[PDB]
Amino acid sequence: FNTAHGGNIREPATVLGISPDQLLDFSANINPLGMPVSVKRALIDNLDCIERYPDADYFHLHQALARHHQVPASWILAGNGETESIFTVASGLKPRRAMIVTPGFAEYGRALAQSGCEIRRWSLREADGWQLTDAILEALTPDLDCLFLCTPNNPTGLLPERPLLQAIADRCKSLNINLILDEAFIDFIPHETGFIPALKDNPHIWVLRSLTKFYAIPGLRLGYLVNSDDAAMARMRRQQMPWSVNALAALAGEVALQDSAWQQATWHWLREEGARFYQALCQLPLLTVYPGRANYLLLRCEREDIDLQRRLLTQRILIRSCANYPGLDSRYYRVAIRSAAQNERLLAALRNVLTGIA
Amino acid sequence: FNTAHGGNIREPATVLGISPDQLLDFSANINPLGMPVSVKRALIDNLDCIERYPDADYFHLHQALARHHQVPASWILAGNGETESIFTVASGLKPRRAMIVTPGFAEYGRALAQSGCEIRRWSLREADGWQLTDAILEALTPDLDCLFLCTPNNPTGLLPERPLLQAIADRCKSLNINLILDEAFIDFIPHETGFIPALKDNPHIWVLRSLTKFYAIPGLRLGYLVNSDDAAMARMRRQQMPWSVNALAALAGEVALQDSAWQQATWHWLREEGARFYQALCQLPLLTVYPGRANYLLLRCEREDIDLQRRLLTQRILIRSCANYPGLDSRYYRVAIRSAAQNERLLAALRNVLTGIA
Repeated sequence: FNTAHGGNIREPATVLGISPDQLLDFSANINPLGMPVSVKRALIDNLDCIERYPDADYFHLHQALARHHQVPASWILAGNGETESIFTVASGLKPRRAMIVTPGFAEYGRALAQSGCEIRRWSLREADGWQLTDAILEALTPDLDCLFLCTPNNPTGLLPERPLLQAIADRCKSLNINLILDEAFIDFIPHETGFIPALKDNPHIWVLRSLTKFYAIPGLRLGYLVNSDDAAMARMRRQQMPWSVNALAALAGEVALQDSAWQQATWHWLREEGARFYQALCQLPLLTVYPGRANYLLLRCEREDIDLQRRLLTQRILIRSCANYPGLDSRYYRVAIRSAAQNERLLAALRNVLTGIA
Repeated sequence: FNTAHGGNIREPATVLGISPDQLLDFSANINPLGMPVSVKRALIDNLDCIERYPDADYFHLHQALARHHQVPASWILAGNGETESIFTVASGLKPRRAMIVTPGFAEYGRALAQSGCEIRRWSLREADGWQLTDAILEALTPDLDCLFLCTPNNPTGLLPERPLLQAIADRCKSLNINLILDEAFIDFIPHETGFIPALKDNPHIWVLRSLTKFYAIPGLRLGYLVNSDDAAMARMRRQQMPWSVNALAALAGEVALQDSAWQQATWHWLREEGARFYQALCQLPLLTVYPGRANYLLLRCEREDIDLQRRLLTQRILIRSCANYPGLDSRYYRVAIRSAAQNERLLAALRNVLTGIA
């Protein structure tokens, strides 16, 4: 099969002729700790709120997000998943010319194509280990309207250094280029604040955030966009679709942000099991594992003519094939980092495929 | 205040300086019976499904909708509320020239404007009691790409006769005009099948449906579009935003359609309390009440210089002001039809404002 996004367990299970609950999914990167306790309680206790429309202005949710980031509520716009925020920014900025970095999340290109923009692709290089380098600076030109970066990048998991991002931000300010930073996974990286704390003096920077992966609520759909340009955000708001965020997602979001132990618990797990996982994967023969900073890792299979996703699916483990990402080929795959036990089943499966081969 | 849509209880309460739970809302038209029992159970029992992304293809939901209408599943596309279905059809059909009927739901014009279409408005007339007449047929011309009708119309509640809709449908087929029928409230009208049963031989007809009002789940956000043109629907699907429908909405939708007593219970209430409500409203002096067919009624206040919404809000009852609808003015308002008790509070409030006045 050829799926545009991971997490397609129903489709994968159908390919094998079995029930989705029989697959162990490593193709979507959801926090393994599961749904925050308080969130589950809040949903059960306030389920009747679905009998009314959500607040079209999402006052409570926006206030919660603003309190969390200590920024004016006017700088924030919640969306039906960060995927909606990507389409919102693309349609609201309507760039004539925009640059994206490949490989990267497919939706940037989809949103830009539909908005009628001329798309330029800045290609990351295998020889550079897929890292974003300062070579992109010379590629930025006055005629560019937007530049979209993913920090960290999906699927490589690599995080551009702060100095390089500042240099890019500064050149964009100077060349009148809007800089959109997709921080969907920034919460997972222990010491990483992102750019929200620097928007006050940078109205040309837009930050995309998601709550689905970090708080394990991808099924609720919730993300948001943050920007300090009063006029531009007003435009995003008046052009938006009404009631995009469902009432339970708004509730879960507000509650999730109250859990003051969640961030630490997640970072500890990533620091312990996540590092142990990277290590074990690197020990496997015929496999290159890139140093991802969040809860997923890009793998490059060195074994010739072998479909790792097909072989692991036979063992009822679903992984992401990155062959469809521009710039990557059939040797590349991506796996989530999950609980130790689940990670152990993935490793044992990879070993059967890669161990004892000349 | 000037709200684009009703149901704005948080905004209304803020205007008065009180909590939203202190207002009785007649400005949104949600089934008063509340959430179907089975739906509530299903949500509570399957709450953990939000830990995974929804099925991007919504296999189970689409199969349920197809079984319900006895049509191929390929003819259906679920959306994040019928509002999303309106934007989907507008963006997917990208009409160069389109006609809408005013007054009508505001989102048609919003979706068309953003899609860059030349909008023509067919004006309903106060002298006709706001009924759609065959005069529109001569207004249809070959250069039209789309014609959007609301059946029944919002806010008038009037349902164009089947013969007129067939005549419009036939002329559209002949002039190569796509006909989009918004059946959001068709479920409330006792003997009304809508056009889904006639799409097989009419690929130029698109039907919009909503589950939020009839099953009282506006907070979950769920609607869908139905059309029999294989190629056109394929286009709507490949151009769509991924995971638009949240997992709980998909679950509620499937379950709600299983309640075989819901339709009857709702029609009975509308036949009893709804008729008694129309009658009581007509007895009030200085007030014209249009004969709405679903769960809402358009009111025209005959009392000079009186803001009925402002006066009722002082009594903690929120109603819809239709002054913002093109074609209507400050004399027009809309109220939901709710439970007998709630309807009794609205009537007593209207009486204090309209009774005993020369």
